[PDB]
Amino acid sequence: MRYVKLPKENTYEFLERLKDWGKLYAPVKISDKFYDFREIDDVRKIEFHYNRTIMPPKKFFFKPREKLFEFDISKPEYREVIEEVEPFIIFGVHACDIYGLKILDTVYLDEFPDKYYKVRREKGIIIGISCMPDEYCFCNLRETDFADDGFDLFFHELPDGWLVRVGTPTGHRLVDKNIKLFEEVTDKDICAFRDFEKRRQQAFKYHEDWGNLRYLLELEMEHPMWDEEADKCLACGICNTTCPTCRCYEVQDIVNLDGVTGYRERRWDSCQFRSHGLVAGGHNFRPTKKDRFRNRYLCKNAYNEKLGLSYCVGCGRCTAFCPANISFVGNLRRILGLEENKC
Amino acid sequence: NDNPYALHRVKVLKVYSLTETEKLFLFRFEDPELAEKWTFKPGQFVQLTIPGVGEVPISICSSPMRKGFFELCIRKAGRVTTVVHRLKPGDTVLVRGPYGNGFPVDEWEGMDLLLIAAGLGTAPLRSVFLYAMDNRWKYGNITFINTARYGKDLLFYKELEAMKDLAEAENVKIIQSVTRDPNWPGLKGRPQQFIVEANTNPKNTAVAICGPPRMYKSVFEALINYGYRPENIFVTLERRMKCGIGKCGHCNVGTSTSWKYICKDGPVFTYFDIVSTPGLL
Amino acid sequence: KVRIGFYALTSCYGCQLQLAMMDELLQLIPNAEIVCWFMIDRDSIEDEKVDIAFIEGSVSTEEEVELVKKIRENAKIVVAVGACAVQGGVQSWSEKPLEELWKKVYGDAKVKFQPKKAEPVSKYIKVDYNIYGCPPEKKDFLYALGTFLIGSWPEDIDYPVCLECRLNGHPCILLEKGEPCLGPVTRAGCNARCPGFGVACIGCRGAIGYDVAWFDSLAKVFKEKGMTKEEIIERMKMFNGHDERVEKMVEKIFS
Amino acid sequence: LPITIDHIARVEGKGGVEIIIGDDGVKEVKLNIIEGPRFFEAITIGKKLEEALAIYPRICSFCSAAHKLTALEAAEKAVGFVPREEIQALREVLYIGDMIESHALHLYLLVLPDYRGYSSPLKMVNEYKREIEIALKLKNLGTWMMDILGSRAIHQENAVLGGFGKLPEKSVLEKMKAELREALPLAEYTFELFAKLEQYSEVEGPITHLAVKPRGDAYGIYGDYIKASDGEEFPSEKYRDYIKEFVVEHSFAKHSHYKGRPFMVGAISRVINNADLLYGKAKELYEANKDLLKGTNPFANNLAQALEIVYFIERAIDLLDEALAKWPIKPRDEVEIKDGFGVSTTEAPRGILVYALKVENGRVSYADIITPTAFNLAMMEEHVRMMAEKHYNDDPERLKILAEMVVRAYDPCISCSVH
Ligand SMILES: Cc1cc2nc3c(=O)[nH]c(=O)nc-3n(C[C@H](O)[C@H](O)[C@H](O)COP(=O)(O)OP(=O)(O)OC[C@H]3O[C@@H](n4cnc5c(N)ncnc54)[C@H](O)[C@@H]3O)c2cc1C
Ligand code: NFU
Ligand code: SF4
Ligand code: SF4
Ligand code: SF4
Ligand code: SF4
Ligand code: SF4
Ligand code: SF4
Ligand code: SF4
Ligand code: FES
Repeated sequence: MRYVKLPKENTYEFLERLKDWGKLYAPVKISDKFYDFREIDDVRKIEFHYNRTIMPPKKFFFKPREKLFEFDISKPEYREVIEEVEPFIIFGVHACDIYGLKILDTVYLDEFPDKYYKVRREKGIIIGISCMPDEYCFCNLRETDFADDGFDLFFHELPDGWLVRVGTPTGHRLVDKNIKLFEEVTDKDICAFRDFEKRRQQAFKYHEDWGNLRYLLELEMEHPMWDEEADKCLACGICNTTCPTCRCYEVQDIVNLDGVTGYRERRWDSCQFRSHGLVAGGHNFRPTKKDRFRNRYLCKNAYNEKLGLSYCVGCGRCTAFCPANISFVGNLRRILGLEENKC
Repeated sequence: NDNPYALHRVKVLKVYSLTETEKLFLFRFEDPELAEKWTFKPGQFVQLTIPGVGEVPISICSSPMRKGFFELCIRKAGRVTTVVHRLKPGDTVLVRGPYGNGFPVDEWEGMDLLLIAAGLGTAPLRSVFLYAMDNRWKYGNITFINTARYGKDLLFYKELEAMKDLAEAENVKIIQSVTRDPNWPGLKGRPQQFIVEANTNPKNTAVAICGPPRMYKSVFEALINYGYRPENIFVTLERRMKCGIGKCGHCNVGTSTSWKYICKDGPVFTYFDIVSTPGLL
Repeated sequence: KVRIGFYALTSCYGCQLQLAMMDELLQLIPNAEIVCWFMIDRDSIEDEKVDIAFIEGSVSTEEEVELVKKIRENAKIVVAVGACAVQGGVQSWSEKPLEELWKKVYGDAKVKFQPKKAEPVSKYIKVDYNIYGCPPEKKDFLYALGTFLIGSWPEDIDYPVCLECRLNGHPCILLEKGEPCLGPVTRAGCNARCPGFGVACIGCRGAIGYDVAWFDSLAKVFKEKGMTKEEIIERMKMFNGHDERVEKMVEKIFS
Repeated sequence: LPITIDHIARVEGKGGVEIIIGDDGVKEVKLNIIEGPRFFEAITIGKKLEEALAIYPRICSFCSAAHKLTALEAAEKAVGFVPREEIQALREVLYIGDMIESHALHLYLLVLPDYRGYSSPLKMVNEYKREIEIALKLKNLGTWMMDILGSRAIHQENAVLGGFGKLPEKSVLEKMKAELREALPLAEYTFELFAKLEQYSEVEGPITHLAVKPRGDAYGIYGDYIKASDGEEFPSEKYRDYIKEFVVEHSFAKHSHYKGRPFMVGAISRVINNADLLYGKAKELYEANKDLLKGTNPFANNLAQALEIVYFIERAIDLLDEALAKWPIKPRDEVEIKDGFGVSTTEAPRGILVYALKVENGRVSYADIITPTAFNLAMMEEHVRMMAEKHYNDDPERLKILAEMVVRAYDPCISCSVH
C-alpha cells in the first residue's frame, strides 16, 4: 500500500474535493458530549477527534428503519422498494467500527446475500481514522485496534499532517486525482507515526488477555452476579440498539386505511424486549430479565470462525450509553474473577 | 432474482380439517417454472406469508418426489395462524423457498428407522415416513410412533390406521398411543413405554425424534438404556423465526462455546449437539 | 363495510380531532361506515349495534358507567383509545377523594347530575385492544384501523420510547442532563417526540404491560441523580395514576 | 313536556339545551352539560410546576397551544421572568398558527355544512370539493406550524419556560413564510365565502362586548387591560373584582355574570371593540363590511373569525419576518423557580382565557381556570331563549336546529367550560 502525506493545511481542501464525488457522512456535534454521523454541508463543523458515535456506522448499510416491500392485497404481490444510491464516502470510521462493518458483511453477505445490505456496501468508501482511547474503549482486548482491509483510505494522524494509507482501489483514484494537494512521506513522519501508535497503545485503560471467556462463561451460567446486574438493568435495549454488531431486527406489517395497500417495515430489536424470544402459547425461551441479560452477554461473547473475532468489537458504546452504568467489561472481568477472586 | 427475501405465489388446492385445533392444506405454485423445478429435503420448513399480516414457518409434511405439491399442517394458536385458518381453497398466499437442513435421509440407506413423534412435531416425521415409504427398497423395517395427549389430537390417525394392515405386511410397526386418555379405546403409555417394543436392531438403527423437548430427556434415556446408537439420533427444535436466512437473530440456541442458529444449523440436530450444549432443551 | 362507532366520554376530544386531522380519513369512508361520531356526524345512531367501538375518554359519571355498559352490550370488539380510556389518563392523577375535589373546585354547589371518580374503562368493561398515546399517534390509528379492516388485530407493543429515540438518533436526555425522562418504561409509537425536541418524556403512552415495566431500576437511576422518592413517584403515575404496580415497585427499591 | 337535545353535534362536548314551555311561550332555558368534571383546577394542587404545566393543555384540544401559552405566561409572571423578544415572537407565531387552525376548523368543519345543508363534512367530499379543499389546506397549515414549533398539533409539549426545547432551522422558517404567503389568498377566499352568507334576524338585540386592549401598536391576542362596550377598563389582575362567577344546578360547567348581567365574548366581541388598530387587507375588508359587522347579531361571530384569520395571517408574516433578524437564537432560558404569584388573561380564538397560578417553593399551590366558553354561555342562554321565543309554536325539529345554529355560532368549547 502507498503512503501519501497530507499536510494539515490541505485537510479541509481534500475534504472539499472529496465532496465532489458524493455525499459525505462525518461525525458532527449533536449535543454537549454526544457525536453522531450526520450528513456534511459545511466542512468546518466536522470534529476529527471524537470519542464515539451514538449510532454505529452500520446505519448506512443496515438502515435503522427500512421499508422492505410495499404490497397490494388484491392480486397479492410484494414490490421491493430499492432505490439507486450514489457512492457515499463515510469519513471518520474507527478501527473497531471497521471491524464491526466487516463482521456485519460476514453475517449479511454469507450464503444468502441481503440485497439491501449489498447494494449499499458495494457503493461506500470507508475512511479509517486512528482513534485515541478514552476511559471506555477496549478495542485491544477484542483485537480490533488496527485493520488491514475494508478501508479505501486510512487517515493516521500526524503532528504535521495526516498520513494516508490507500490500501485499496478507488483510494488510489481519489489520491491520484487530488495529488496536487498531497505530498510524500519519509522517515521524519514515519518515526512520529510510530511514536503516536506507541502512545495510543500505552494509553489503554485495560490490558489483559481474554482468551478463555467463551469457555468459562458456560461454567458460570448461574452466577449471582447475573441476578444482581439484571436487577440493576432497566431493559431499555440501548446496549444493543447502539451496538455495531447486532444483526437482530423485527419485521412488522402496516396496512393503510384503504385496506388494500401497505408496506413491510424492518427495525432493530433487542433481546431485552419481551417479544424477541416468544413462541405460541405464551412460552418464552428467555422469560426472566436475567435470562435475556445472560443471553445478550453470551451472544456478544460468541465466536465467529469466518474471521476469528468475537462479535463484540470493544467499542464501549454499551457500557458508556447504558443509563444504569452497568459495566460490560467490569461484569465480564468479574466472570473471570479479577474483582472478587473467591475461588 | 438475487433478492433473498423474495417470495413466490402459491394457491391452496384443497383444505382438510385434520382436528379441532389443526388443519391440513394442499399447495401448488402458480408459476409453472417454479412448480416443475421446486424441490426440498424432508425436514426443511417454509416461510408462509399471508399478505399484510406476517410470515410464519411451517415444516413441510409431504413427499419430495411429488413435484409441485406440498402440505402444511397448521394449528390456530395466534394472529397469523388465525388468519391462515380462514383461507379457502383457491386463494393466494406468498411462500418462500425451503430453508434449513432436513433429516439426513441421504446418509440413511437400508438401516432400520425409529421415527418417534410426539405432539405437534409429527409433520416433519410424517414427511420422512412418506419419503421412506416412497423408496421402501432402500430401507429396513421402520417403526413410526405418533403420540398425543388429548386422544382426539392423534394427527393423521385415520391415514395410519388405514395403512396399518399394509404396514404390518411390509414389516412396518406403526404405533399410536395416548398419554392422558385412560378412557380412549387404544394404547395407553408414554412413547418411552412403547419404544421398548421396537423391531429395529439397535446396532444398525437410525432414530429421528420430533415434538416437545420436555420428553426429549426421557426418550434419550430410554433409547440409550436399550443400547441404541447415540451417533444415530436426530431431533428437531423450534425457536422464533422471522427471516429464515440467518439474519433475524431470534432463533439463537446454545452457549458461547457453540452458539448455533436453527435456520442454518438445523432444524435437524444431533444427539451429541443436544447433550453438548445445555439449554437446547 | 365495518360498522365503526366513536363514543365520547369526558375527554378533551384530542383523539377524535387527531383522527380528523389525518387526511387518510377520506379513504376510510369508502371502506367502512360510521354509526356514531357525534362531533362529525349529526344523524348518528347512539344505540345501534356496531362491530368495533372506539371508546374515547375516562369514566367520571354514572351516566358514563351505564353508557360504557351499553357499549359493551352492543359491540363485538371494544377498543380503548388514548390514555384516558386505557388507564384513566390525567383525569385520575389526583389520589384525593371525589368529595375533596368537589369541595375544592365547586365548593358547596350542587348539580342535578351525579359525578364520579375518574377510572379507566378497563375497570368496568372488558377492552380487547388499545391504541396508546395522548393523543394517539396517527401511525397507531393507521395501523389499528388497517389491521381491523383486513380482519386481524393489532398486537400489544412492549418496546419503550428509547427504541425510537435510539433509532432516530436523538441525544439521550437521561445520560446527558439527568432530567426525569420516562422513556425506558413507556410504550413506543410516538417516534420519540419529546426526547427529539429536548424535553423529558412524561409517560405520554402509559407503562409497558405484561409485567415488563421495571420501575425499580428506573427509580434507582432517578435516585442516583438526586431525586427524592416522592418526587420520583409523582413524576410517574402522571398518566399511570391508577396502576397498582408502580407504588409497590418504587417502595421495593426505597425499602 | 320540555324540549331537550340529547347530544349537540359539532360541538366540543356532550350534552344539549333544555327548553321548557308553557302558556306564555318559552319560560326558561337550561343548558345541560353531562360532560364529567375533570377538576383541572385542583388535580395539580401541590404538584411540581413542570409536571402540572404540561398537563394543563389537556383541558381541550382545539386550541391547547392557547392553554400552554397562557400557562407559560402565568408561570413566567409568577417567577417574574420575561423572555427575549424573539422568544415572544416565536410564541406569537405558535399562537397565531393554533388560532388559525382552531378558527378555520370551527368555521369550515362545524358550522359551514349546516348552512349548506349537510349533517357531516363527509357528505360534502365531492359536492363542495373546493371549499373543503381550502379548509384542509388552512387546517394543515395550522397543523404543520404546530408540528414545527410546538412539536405536535394536539396536547403540545415543546413549549417550555424561557424558550423552546429545540428551535427549527432558517430554511424551515423561510418555508413557513412562503406557506403563509401562499395561504393568504385562501384566507381571502374564506372571508368572502363567509361574508356572502346570511345571518338570522330573529335574535338581534343589544349585546355587551368584552375584549382586551392589545399589548402592542396594533390588534393582537396579547393584552393586559380588559375593555368592554361601555368603556370599562381594568388590569389583568383585577378580573375577579368585576367579573363574578357562580355555579348553576343544571350544568357541570360554571356560570358568569358582568355587572349583574350576562355578557358575550367572541371574535365579534374583540373586533367591534378594538378593530381601530387593525391593519392590512383585513382593515379594508372590515371597512367595507362594517355594515354587516354590527354589534347586534351574534351570527357575525363567524365573519369576525374569518377576518381575524386573515389579519393574523398578515401578522404572522410580519412577525416571522421580524424574527428572522434575531438569528442565531438560543434554544431556551433557564431560571430558578422562585416563589411568586401571577395571572394571564391572554386572548383565545373563542374569547378571553383567564389563568391564575400561585406557586410556592416550586409547587403550584393555587390555580383557578376560567374559559371563554363559560364566559359566553351566560349570554348563550339568553340568545337561545330569545330565538326560541320566535319559534316555540313551530316544528320541534326546526326550533332544535335553529338552537343548534345559534349555539354553534357562539362557538363553544364545552370541555373548556368544565375545567
Ligand atoms: C422450524 C419450525 C417449524 C414449524 N413447523 C410447524 C408445523 O409443521 N406445524 C405447525 O402447526 N406449526 C409449526 N410451527 C409453529 C408455527 O410456526 C407457529 O405456530 C406460528 O408461527 C404461530 O404464529 P402466530 O403469529 O400465530 O403466533 P404469534 O405469537 O401471534 O406470532 C409470533 C411470531 O413469531 C414467529 N414465530 C416463529 N416460530 C414461532 C413459534 N414456534 N411459535 C410462535 N411464533 C413463532 C412468527 O413470525 C409469529 O408470527 C413451526 C415452527 C418452527 C420454528
Ligand atoms: N378556553 C378554551 Fe378551549 Ni374548550 C381549548 N383548548 C377553545 O377552543
Ligand atoms: S474502541 Fe478503539 S477503534 Fe473503537 S472508537 Fe475507541 S479507539 Fe476507536
Ligand atoms: S443499556 Fe443498560 S439498562 Fe438498558 S437494556 Fe442495556 S444493560 Fe439494561
Ligand atoms: S446481543 Fe442480542 S440483539 Fe445483539 S446480536 Fe446477540 S441476540 Fe441479537
Ligand atoms: S457489546 Fe458493547 S462493546 Fe461490544 S460491540 Fe456491542 S456495544 Fe460495543
Ligand atoms: S387521551 Fe390524551 S389527547 Fe385523548 S382526550 Fe385524553 S388527554 Fe386528550
Ligand atoms: S432521552 Fe429518554 S427516551 Fe431517549 S433514550 Fe434517553 S431515556 Fe430513552
Ligand atoms: S416521548 Fe413520552 S411524553 Fe412525549 S409523546 Fe412520546 S410518550 Fe408522550
Ligand atoms: S432464522 Fe433468522 S437468524 Fe436464524
